[PDB]
Amino acid sequence: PVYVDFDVPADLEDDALEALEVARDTGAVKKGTNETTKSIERGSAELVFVAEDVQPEEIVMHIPELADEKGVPFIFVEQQDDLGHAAGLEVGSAAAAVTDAGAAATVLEEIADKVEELR
RNA sequence: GAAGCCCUCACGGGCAAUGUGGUGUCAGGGCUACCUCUCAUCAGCCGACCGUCUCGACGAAGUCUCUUGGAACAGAGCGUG
Ligand SMILES: [Mg+2]
Repeated sequence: PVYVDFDVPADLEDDALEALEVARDTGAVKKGTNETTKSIERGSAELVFVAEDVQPEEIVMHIPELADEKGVPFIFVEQQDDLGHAAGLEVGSAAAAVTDAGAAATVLEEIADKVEELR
């Protein structure tokens, strides 16, 4: 909400999550805000996911701007538990980072484009 | 970075990426490359002596003489541990 500056259409979110699932199987993904943060910092991040139902918002507030000054692309997900499930967790997750896609580097790269365009 | 914890005989359930658990805590630590090594620390097993306080068992040698007296545990005499 305070860290969310644009709205992601339901359909776009689906493609993104789908991509994430194939990312855990084919490529590599980091689950958890701390682990995600280090990707953006270490630059190993290609696409980071951030839930919008996070409370306290503090836990994620930094993701956006941090990602911006690191060139890393990021997309918003409405449900915290969907991102967790999509990441392959039995629990939810406030943030995830696709650290080098897998059999999705295409669809992924394009999701990043759609978002950049979503302003 | 799920390698973790709680309940339950089990099955099963619950917690946990908003981080369980590993590492680590100024002889600073981590990371990378090395040297040597462990006897530090931490976790868990076992598990007292002595002392002190109280309680209890066992535990030596006269119940002799005369006098006074209601009564000798007194006086005088003899004897014992
Ligand atoms: Mg520890």
